[PDB]
Formats: sequence, C-alpha cells, structure tokens
Amino acid sequence: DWDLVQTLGEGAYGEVQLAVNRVTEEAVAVKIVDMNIKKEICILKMLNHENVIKFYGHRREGNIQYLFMELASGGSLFDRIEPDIGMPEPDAQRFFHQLMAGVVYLHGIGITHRDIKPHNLLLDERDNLKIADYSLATVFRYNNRERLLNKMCGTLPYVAPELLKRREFHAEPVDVWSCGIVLTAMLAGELPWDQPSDSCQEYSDWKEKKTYLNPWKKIDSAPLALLHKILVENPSARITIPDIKKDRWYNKPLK
Ligand SMILES: C[C@@H]1CCCN1c1c(C#N)c2c(N)nc(Nc3cnn(C)c3)nc2n1C
Repeated sequence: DWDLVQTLGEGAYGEVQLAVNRVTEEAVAVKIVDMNIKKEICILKMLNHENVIKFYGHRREGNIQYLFMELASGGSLFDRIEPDIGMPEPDAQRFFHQLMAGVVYLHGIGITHRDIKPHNLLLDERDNLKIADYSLATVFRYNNRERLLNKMCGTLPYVAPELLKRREFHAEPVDVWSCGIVLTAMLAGELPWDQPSDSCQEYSDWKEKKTYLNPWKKIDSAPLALLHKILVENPSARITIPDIKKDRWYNKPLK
C-alpha cells in the first residue's frame, strides 16, 4: 500500500517519512509513531486554514499509529534561508504576513503551537506558508477561559524569556516571540542567541540596545523597529498580533 521512499525529518514524537502510494505514485507526508497522541490527533481535526498543513487521516497497527498530511512541494522555509544572508525583504514580508494569519487562526480557536521555527513552516506549490507539526500544540483557551502554561518546551533559540524564568505564563506572547526570531532568521540568515537568558551575552547586548552588532546590523531600520516591539523581555509589554498588523514595515508595500 505505501513505500517510505525518503525520510523528511524527526518530529517531537518519532519521525515523518515521505511515503509514495505504490498504486497511484501519490507523494504524501506520513508520521509513524510506535508505542498525547490522542491530543495531537484531536487538535489536527480542529484545523482548517490556508496557512496550516491539510490533515488527511490516521490508522493503527498494534500500538503503531499513522498520520497523513498534505505533502509540501516547496519544502520548509528553513531551506529558503541563505546562511549569513537570509532572503529578499519582500519574500520575508509575505511569509511573515502568512505566518501571522496562521498564528491568528490557531490562537482564535484557543490553540498554541509552542514550536514555531523555519523547520516547521512548510511551503506549497505556489509558495504559501503552512504551519505544521502539532506535537507540542495544546489548548490555552476553552469555553472562553484562558489557561496559563507551565510546561517548558520548544527550541531554545526560539523560546521566549518568560518560559525560562516563570512558573506560569500566557501562551500567545510565547508564539509571538518565536515569530520575531523567525523574522530575524529570514532577514539576517542567523539566530541572534542560543537562549534568551541573563547569562547569554548576545541577548544582554540586545537588551542594552546594541543594534550596531549582528544580526541587527544586516536588518533595515523599519523591520528592526518591529523586532524591537516583538523581542521585549516582559511578555505583558511585548506587542500583540493586532498591534503587529498596525506596524509600519508590516504595511510597507515591497518589491
Ligand atoms: C514539519 C515537520 C517537522 C519534521 C519534518 N516535517 C515535515 C513535514 C510534515 N508534516 C513535511 C511535509 N508534509 N512535506 C514536506 N515536503 C518536502 C520536504 N522536502 N521537500 C523538498 C519537500 N516536508 C515535510 N517536512 C520536512
């Protein structure tokens, strides 16, 4: 029925392989998991937006589960990022528009991703950004009540400072922060710091506003103004998405 033709990458749980149908030659992405999975499936079925991977279905063989997702012809945003360069500012702005739309949708249905980074942002045939990999995603709003998060997870260069330092924190500002690191990656082709901690010299340099160093040097003043509002240490002062949508660079016509 299915031939694991190429391994695509490791998810938080198990791996995802490019599977080819041996009857139609259908190229599709499948996540294999032998034995939280109840939760990742529940969440995938809630998901319906142009900037979130299309969810197909699931089947169990013993304690081995199968998740099928729309294969991304474009691959990952990571592969569109030239090390030490990034990408043309107009392409960065379009991907950031689509990433915001994806994130507005997810937060709208009380879901937080918790691992936004270029490896998990896929591109379709016409280069549309899709947020994939819901293995860390969880509900932060249900029956119109916010739940605070208390599980540390994600990728250290992407995680917000509050997640390293607070017992509990709001979900939405954590996703916004990781969108800021992604914007940094797209415009500079490098990550600013290993982790946003007081011990980390690059992160201290940023707090003390030294934007004459890298990667901020390589970033035009308009997008850097926006990164100034996103990468704010106190999550309560950090810009929200409604207010990102009012940002000058965000509304700047480009190309
Ligand atoms: C986003 C997750 C993290 C681990 C690897 N990964 C995925 C996919 C998923 N889900 C995924 C996918 N659906 N389609 C593709 N297509 C692809 C990959 N390379 N090229 C050239 C095209 N990749 C996926 N990856 C990496």
